[PDB]
Amino acid sequence: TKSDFDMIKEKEKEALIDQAIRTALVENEAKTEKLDSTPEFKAMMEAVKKQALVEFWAKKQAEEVKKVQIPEKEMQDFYNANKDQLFVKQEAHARHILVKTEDEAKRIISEIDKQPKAKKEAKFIELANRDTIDPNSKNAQNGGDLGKFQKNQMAPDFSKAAFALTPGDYTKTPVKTEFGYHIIYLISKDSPVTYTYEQAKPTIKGMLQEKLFQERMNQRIEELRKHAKIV
Amino acid sequence: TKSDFDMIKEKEKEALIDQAIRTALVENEAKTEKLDSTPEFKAMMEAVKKQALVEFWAKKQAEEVKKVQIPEKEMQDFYNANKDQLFVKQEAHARHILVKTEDEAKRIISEIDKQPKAKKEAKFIELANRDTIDPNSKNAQNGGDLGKFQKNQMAPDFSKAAFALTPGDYTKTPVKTEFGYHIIYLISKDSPVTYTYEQAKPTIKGMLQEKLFQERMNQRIEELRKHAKIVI
Ligand SMILES: O=C(O)c1cc2ccccc2[nH]1
Ligand SMILES: O=C(O)c1cc2ccccc2[nH]1
Repeated sequence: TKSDFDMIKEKEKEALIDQAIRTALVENEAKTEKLDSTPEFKAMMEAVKKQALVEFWAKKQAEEVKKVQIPEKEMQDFYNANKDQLFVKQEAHARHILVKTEDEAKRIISEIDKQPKAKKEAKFIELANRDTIDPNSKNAQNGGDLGKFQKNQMAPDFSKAAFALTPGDYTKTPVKTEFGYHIIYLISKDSPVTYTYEQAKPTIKGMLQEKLFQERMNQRIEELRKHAKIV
Repeated sequence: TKSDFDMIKEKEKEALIDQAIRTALVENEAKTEKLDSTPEFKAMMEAVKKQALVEFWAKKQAEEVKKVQIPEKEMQDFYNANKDQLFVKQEAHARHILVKTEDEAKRIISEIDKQPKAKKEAKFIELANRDTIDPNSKNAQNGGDLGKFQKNQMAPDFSKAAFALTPGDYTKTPVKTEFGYHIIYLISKDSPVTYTYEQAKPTIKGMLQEKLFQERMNQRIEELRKHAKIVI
């Protein structure tokens, strides 16, 4: 149906057409008022245009990369070289305590060292509630509990230390993070299980295509630079 | 600085200009490749422009509305007619049970009814883990626990019944909501405090200005309808 000039294509259908009509009426009025000729409007339209030109070009390059056949050896070599970083699933449960100075940390660790086995985690819980400067933990008073997490979910040096422990054990030397020094207690830790090559393969193809696509974009962009007047 | 013809408008800045340059290069190339001449691109631009026309029109109406001073008696009559519904602060802690059909709810309530008070809430908790159709509640298995909430956060019919209970008491007849039928147990409930007009003033003005802005859009749109050739 038609609102003045503009074209639009059960009983609910009518209500929809009513909304469409109202919208066309506002569009027409906005054009009549020349709101698309305000600088703000023009600026916004060109930002959108630039963004969309860049994204369509990207899609074009991606569609050309998706055509390239990735060799089996390249996916198997990627699997062998990156499985232990990318395809091992291992959930840990741990508590931590964060402090300002490596000395404070050392003293806390000393306070745990002297506990009987039965009282180790309780002591840790108490020291976390008393001394942590992790604001989340300090506020929750949950004994420095981090819940369950993967190695690729915490900062690398924290994750390494946590996963290197065996359950029931804590770090005997403080751990350096930018937030300060951590003492970590491991409650539990699953045995690592790696995804098999056949299970990782589609993911691997996608990661190698992503790699080709980014290299291709950077190659193309450098060719465009060498043929452009930049000042 | 300038990329071919295109124009661009200390170490973060360097990276910024570089990234901007790369983007201009891509924009120019996309133009060279005539990606802006495809049906898809023109369609997208047309949609974005239409949307933005409507938004700028609205924004304009809002800018004209914000100039209007809302009369004091309007805000005071708003306050007086709507204070007990909108401006009472009352925090509650309660447990609830949602069911599809009223009969299930009644059986559940009777199941609580046959319990001594000391085992009533444990019974409520079991019943909540078993028969609730709140998926959040069903998944947490926390006994229909809702934490703390204000009186203006729940469905009206929920809040009236939950807030009419005394602490430790539960609803003796199920409560009708669109999600089904409810049974409520009241753990805690603060004493109601109604906000003063002086405290309600800034929030109220924002509500009444909103009321006008929506009324003003409808008024104008209806006039726009009478001066247009609509054909169906
Ligand atoms: O900001 C903090 O307190 C904090 C950092 C951090 C890093 C890894 C694990 C736990 C953590 N907590
Ligand atoms: O959708 C639901 O299950 C649900 C409705 C509702 C109303 C008040 C309090 C809690 C509630 N939960």
